[PDB]
Amino acid sequence: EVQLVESGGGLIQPGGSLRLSCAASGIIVSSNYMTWVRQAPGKGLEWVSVIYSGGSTFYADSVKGRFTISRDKSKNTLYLQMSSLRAEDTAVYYCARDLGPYGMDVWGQGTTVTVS
Amino acid sequence: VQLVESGGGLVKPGGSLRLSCAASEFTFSSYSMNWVRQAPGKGLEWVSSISSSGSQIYYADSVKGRFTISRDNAKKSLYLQMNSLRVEDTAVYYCATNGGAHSSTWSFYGMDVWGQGTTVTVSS
Amino acid sequence: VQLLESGGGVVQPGGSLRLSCAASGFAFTTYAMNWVRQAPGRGLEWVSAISDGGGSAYYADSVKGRFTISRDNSKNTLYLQMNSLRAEDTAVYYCAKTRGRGLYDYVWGSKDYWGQGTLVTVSS
Amino acid sequence: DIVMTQSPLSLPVTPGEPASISCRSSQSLLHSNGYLYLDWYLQKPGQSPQLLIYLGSNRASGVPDRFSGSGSGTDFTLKISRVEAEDVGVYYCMQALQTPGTFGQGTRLEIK
Amino acid sequence: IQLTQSPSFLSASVGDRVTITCRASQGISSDLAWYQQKPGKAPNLLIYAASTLQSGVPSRFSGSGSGTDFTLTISSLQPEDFATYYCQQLNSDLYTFGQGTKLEIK
Amino acid sequence: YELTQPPSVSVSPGQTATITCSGDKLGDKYACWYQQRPGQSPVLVIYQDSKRPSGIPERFSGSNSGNTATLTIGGTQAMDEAAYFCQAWDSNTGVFGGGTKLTVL
Amino acid sequence: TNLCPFGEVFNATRFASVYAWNRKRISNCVADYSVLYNSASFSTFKCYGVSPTKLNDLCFTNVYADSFVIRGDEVRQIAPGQTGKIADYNYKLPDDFTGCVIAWNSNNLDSKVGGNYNYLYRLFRKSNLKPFERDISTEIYQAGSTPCNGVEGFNCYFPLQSYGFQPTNGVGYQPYRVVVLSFEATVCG
Amino acid sequence: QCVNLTTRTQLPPAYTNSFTRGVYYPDKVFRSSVLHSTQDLFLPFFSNVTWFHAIRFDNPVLPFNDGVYFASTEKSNIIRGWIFGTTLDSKTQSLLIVNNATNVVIKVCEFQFCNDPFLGVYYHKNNKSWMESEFRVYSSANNCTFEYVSQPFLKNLREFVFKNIDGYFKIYSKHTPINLVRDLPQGFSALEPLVDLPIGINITRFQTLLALHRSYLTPGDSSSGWTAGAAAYYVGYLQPRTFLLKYNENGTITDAVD
Repeated sequence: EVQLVESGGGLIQPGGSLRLSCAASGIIVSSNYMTWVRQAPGKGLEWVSVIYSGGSTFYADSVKGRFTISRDKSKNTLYLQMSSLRAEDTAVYYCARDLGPYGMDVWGQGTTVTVS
Repeated sequence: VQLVESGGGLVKPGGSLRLSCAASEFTFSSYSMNWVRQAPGKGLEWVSSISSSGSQIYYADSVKGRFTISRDNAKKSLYLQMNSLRVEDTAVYYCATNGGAHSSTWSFYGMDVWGQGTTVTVSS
Repeated sequence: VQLLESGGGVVQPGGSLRLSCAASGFAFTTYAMNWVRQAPGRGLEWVSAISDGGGSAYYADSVKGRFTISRDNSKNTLYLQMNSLRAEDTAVYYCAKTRGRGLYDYVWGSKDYWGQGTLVTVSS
Repeated sequence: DIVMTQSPLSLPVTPGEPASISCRSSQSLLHSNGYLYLDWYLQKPGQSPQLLIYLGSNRASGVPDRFSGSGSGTDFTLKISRVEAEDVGVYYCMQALQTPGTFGQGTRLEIK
Repeated sequence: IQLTQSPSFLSASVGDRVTITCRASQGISSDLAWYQQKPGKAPNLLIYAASTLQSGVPSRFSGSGSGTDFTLTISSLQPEDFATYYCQQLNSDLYTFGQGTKLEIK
Repeated sequence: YELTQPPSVSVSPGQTATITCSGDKLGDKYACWYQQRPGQSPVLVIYQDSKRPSGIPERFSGSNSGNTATLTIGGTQAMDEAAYFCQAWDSNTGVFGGGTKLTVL
Repeated sequence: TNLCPFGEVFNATRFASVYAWNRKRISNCVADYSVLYNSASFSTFKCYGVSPTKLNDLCFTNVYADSFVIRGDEVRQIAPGQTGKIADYNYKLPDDFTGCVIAWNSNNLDSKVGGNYNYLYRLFRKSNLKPFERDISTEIYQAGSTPCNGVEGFNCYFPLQSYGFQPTNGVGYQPYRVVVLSFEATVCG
Repeated sequence: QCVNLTTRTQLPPAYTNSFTRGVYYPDKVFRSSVLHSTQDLFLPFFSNVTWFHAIRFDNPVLPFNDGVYFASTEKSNIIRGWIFGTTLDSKTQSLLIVNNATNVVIKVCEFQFCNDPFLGVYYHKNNKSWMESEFRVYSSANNCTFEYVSQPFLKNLREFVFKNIDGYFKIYSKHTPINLVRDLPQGFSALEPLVDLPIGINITRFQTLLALHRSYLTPGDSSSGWTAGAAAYYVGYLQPRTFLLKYNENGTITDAVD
């Protein structure tokens, strides 16, 4: 019923760019706190970006000035525009949905982004 | 004006009903409105009343907390929301115009225009 | 979520009591609260319900007029004042918060959390 | 008032088996907005009532997977998919549609 | 707020009662959430508001605490219940996760 | 607040009727009077204790004094058979009498 | 003749919630701004119009005193051009703001042992508020495709959330009473 | 509310003669016995000032050109106020001045004034000296900023000079017991200031607020028996002119020349 599907990751050279997708069925993207969370190989989770329902966005200090989060209201999709990818961006990204006092209840399966 | 009630019909006790009273002309804005009911074999019984501006609402103690009177002078109509209906609520419901604009003036007039009532039956 | 009830004990037929429900661990300014009693070995019966900030208060017909319900939102306390107590009010009384806060999540509707109950014993 | 009649009043069940309870309503409890305004409460022996099911089929929080409700209009059914040694106690249906809130008489559940 | 979980590595037998604690540097008063992540899978929310079970999670998971100390209690360990468990500061703007306890079925 | 009316009054056609209404200090308030024919909507006939609306014949005369409000129908005709309701306000709450029937023999 | 009511706002025993923030219009009186700027009890006193020491020598057409309670971590958002849950969905300062905001820690008053759940912020909204827009509506927020039908449930959330103020809280999560004076010539010193 | 009374009455306006009238103190400067020449807005001597009498009382919206002179004969309290404003409708703030019997209320709201605004008057029989006033002036009145309360402004001739200069609404008044038969008297009187309200609104039109009795009631008319007593009020217009205001020893303006 309620699902987030992510796609668009792959191998990419340092400094290059890449865009990630998050196709939401059931959940309206344009009405939710939609986040991006990454997890490096063998390491813990790390919040990356969040876009509010009203249009505000916020970024982790390890990510500011490189990544940009955006949504397409027509296709009910979420984007994370990555740029100038260093070697520390080699992580598996999940697009979650955040509810505030309620946790991040729904999650995507994950896209693995490699740097080489 | 000429008043025409509608919305009264059969309903089981505990149910809800919404009557309507549409005024013929737009002089309805100058009138305080009153709802009056008549049990099928009894005398007239005052239910509620609202003022020309709608800022002054009074109900009968036997309907306080259940009935809600309102109006919209743009649609020249008067409403009665009738919740938590009891069997003693069966009656013919009349809508009447006072003539005074505010409650301080209601006592100076009589209910001069009476729309032909609408029959409300409340039976299991 | 905690609902601790005060009051309750032994009174005289025709006397008056006061029941207090102290709410903590949840909003209580955005919820509607219920009172449900249970006579010894007879089962649950609803008594009263009040809306988010007062105003809308509903009573069971067997207590309509004798019992008044009220809440103090700054104290997060739900009250029930018993008047002219009969011998048919001997029961354990529970305060209960409504499960939902939407429109058509009725103030008398689903009760999510209940208290542990305080016994009221009309006797002599 | 909406009279709610339960059946059966006693329900001796060996634990591990499935169990069913029924509630007949004298009114139609359908569509204040599209739902069935009927709740199911369990009262354990010497405890306070706890909500089990609301709006006909929606499970309350903390309620195990075996408690499923069903039924539309006037016939409603609770189904404990597998009875455990801790579900004993009385079960009450309730109409949450009109301001006098009537419960049932209470199906007392026990162990064979 | 620097969230610290302990222990980092753990081992217990099936049926054992497991208590996991996440410690808050200053005090957040309920704003913790507990996630479970299988190896190679997506995180699963378990307990939001530091005590309330998310729907669909078995009733053998209990959360406790308020302020500085919070606890994730598995009232009966299970052979499928091995994963990494994370605490998160809810209603915060850094979305502070913990390092994560890798619970292991002995 | 309460208003007390006699259940019935009967007068021969051509005579004069007198429909009375009693209440606790009813003479300190204004009393309206309504005429309701069998199965019809009521018609105001006396307001402010003496004044008639336009179109109401001058034989409908009323007065109020003390605890009694009276309505007088001089030259009663066969068209007058109807119930009559005393009416008053009490703390902005309307009050109707019991309803006095009038049978014109 | 007498001072404008700057004791009714800064000394009330009971403030509002940020979603239903108070607003008092102040007009046709004389304002003693020296009771504020020299009080030594305010955590924040940031002015965006004219200087605070030079405040009671300017006359204004009208004055508003918006007052509410928020976390100490969110006083950052009571300023022009700020963003966040408070700024987007609870209280929006116009970027041409003339006036200033006054916030002071009130953990001794607004925090209760075991939580103080009487203060609420709006968490769910479709769009940001306009400058000085108020929003006290509590309809269910449709976070999914399915209509809510006025039943709080999955993907249908009550929009207000409660600050659980607790005296053990960190200084960023403790309650902060906030007064936001706006100026726009009937009032001056 | 808003019962409309202007059925068809369309008489052409009549003019009386404001002989030497509406000479207010155009200043707050005390002057000894000196002939000071002032150049302000004034009602010119021997001008045609329009007369409104019960005939009842068309009572129309009148232009507020630069400031008006208002006089009333009004042996009974039937003139009750004025509704100065631009559009006399929503979306534009208007000014309302009403005095009851012991108090005057001034308000600057976005009033939704009736087409025939007036006050109903009723005397309860329990206490005859009651004058229970009912408002039929506006239907909606909300979102407003100014509200001033003082003692009431008001054959007992009364004179007023309203003017709207640089954001201030200035009222000059002078109340006089009069014996002359019908029109304005001849004796020179100098109006003196009442109030200076920082209203700050644009005023282009104004209308007077009357007090009508209900003489009878037809069942549905609402416009049945609104009798308008017996009074007369005169509206003059102030023009910028040069006077020569002779001041007394005490500073009262005993005389003037145009």
